[PDB]
Amino acid sequence: DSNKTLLHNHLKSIESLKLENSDLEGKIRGVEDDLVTVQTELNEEKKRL
Amino acid sequence: RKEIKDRISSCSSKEKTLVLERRELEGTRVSLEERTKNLVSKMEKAEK
Amino acid sequence: DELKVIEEQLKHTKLALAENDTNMNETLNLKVELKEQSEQLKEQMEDME
Amino acid sequence: SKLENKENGLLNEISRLKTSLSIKVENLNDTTEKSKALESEIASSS
Repeated sequence: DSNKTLLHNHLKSIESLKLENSDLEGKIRGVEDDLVTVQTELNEEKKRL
Repeated sequence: RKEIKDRISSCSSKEKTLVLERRELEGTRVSLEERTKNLVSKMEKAEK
Repeated sequence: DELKVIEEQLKHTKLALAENDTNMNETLNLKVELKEQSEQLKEQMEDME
Repeated sequence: SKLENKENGLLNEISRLKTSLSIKVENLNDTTEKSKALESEIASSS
């Protein structure tokens, strides 16, 4: 019973954790991409000049 | 001047070599950060 | 597992130190190449003269 | 000079994303262990 109870709780927590992680990852990725793009553009311009 | 142009080409190749070295260093730093996070998690689990 | 992870972390730190040394050597080579390019510009000015 | 700062920020973001991916892999391993423990707990309940 105790184990089951713990398991149940753990299960819920696990799910939540996963979701959170995913969200964070997504956000980070997006940000990174944007930054990279901007940088590239700037560099290109400079080079051209 | 032709020899200087050859040296400039060698310098341009060394620039790409340095860029590859910097990329490898960044990858190694990311791997070290991931390993440190995993080691902190394992240390917390071992303490518990 | 923690001893294995500590050995892996020590190996990764040694690899990072080797990569930093290689980056410093590449920076020294780039400085030598900049000096060679300055000498090449001086030689080109001498050739124009 | 802003290009170097942007590259450093992108590298820091990539390192944070790698740390988050390692944390997510650890969470997935923990979820698999929890599913195995739930199967074992169902067997123990029977």
